[PDB]
Amino acid sequence: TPSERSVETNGVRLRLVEAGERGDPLVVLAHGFPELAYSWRHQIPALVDAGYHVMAPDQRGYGGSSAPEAIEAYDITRLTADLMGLLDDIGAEKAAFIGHDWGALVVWNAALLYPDRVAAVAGLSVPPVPRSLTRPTEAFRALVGEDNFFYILYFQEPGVADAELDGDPARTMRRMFGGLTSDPDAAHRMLQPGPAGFIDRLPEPEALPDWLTAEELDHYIAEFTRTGFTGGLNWYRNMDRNWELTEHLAGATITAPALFLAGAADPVLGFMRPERATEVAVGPYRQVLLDGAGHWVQQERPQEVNAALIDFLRGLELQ
Ligand SMILES: O=C(Nc1ccccc1)Nc1ccccc1
Repeated sequence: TPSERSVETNGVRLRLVEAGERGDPLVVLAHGFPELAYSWRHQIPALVDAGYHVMAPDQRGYGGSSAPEAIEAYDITRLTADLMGLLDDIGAEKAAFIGHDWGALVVWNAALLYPDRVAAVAGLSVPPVPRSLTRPTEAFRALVGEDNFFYILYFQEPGVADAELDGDPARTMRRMFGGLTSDPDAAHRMLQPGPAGFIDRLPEPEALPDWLTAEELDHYIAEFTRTGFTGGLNWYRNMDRNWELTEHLAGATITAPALFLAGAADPVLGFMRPERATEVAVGPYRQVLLDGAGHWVQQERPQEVNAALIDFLRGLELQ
């Protein structure tokens, strides 16, 4: 009995999944790339049973939500205010913001941008990082140069990764979910120069992952077959702009109660290191690395991620 309703927020309309009773303390769930409010399916009833009001939107560019053709429509200020308008919708002064992946970044930036609204913040996979001195695309070409292959740089030029990922949504989703690995044979082959795509570079698993059924996987493929992948890709196309937009929080800090939580095997921690997370998250902080877990953490280790979320949330002032 999780419900869904259309919600008008921040000049757009999001498909909202929610469960529990309004008035109960509010916990917001912000998915990531290329994911949906469906990716919190195992979390939501837990959080409900734990006494919370849960909200899980398809974020702008995904699912049943608005998908502006404009790229600037996807910058960080847009995506955070999107979420705060959910609080507004029902009169909520503050809430707990939980995010996996791009969602995590969104919530981290939310803590800094709406400190008044954010009672607690949790980010999965992607850690608190201090604002770089150089714009990320500069940082990343510094890191990998201009001949090697690197996906986030591959996603910048509009159209190109879009065609690739749209071309075969099934291949995309199955290699995304089953093919993401920190294996060094793979890494080497992902990086190597040449014309091949990201999904091309990805391994294709023989059998389904143990944590993911056919039905579930089919759902993702369906929705992204309907929507395409441009909406989420346009989140990456805003990194430099989001860097400009946030100059004014270089000395700003998260004093809110924080939790960081990742599969120890998540590929993105190689260039999204969590060493300096306490430079940003200066209130209560906690790191949880899950041994042998990779990227799709809430889906892979659901009871574990439930228990950490629920225990993080027990005892906090969220209302
Ligand atoms: O790119 C990902 N995260 C991210 C978000 C913002 C900035 C940098 C990285 N995750 C990801 C998920 C699936 C495949 C590849 C990457």
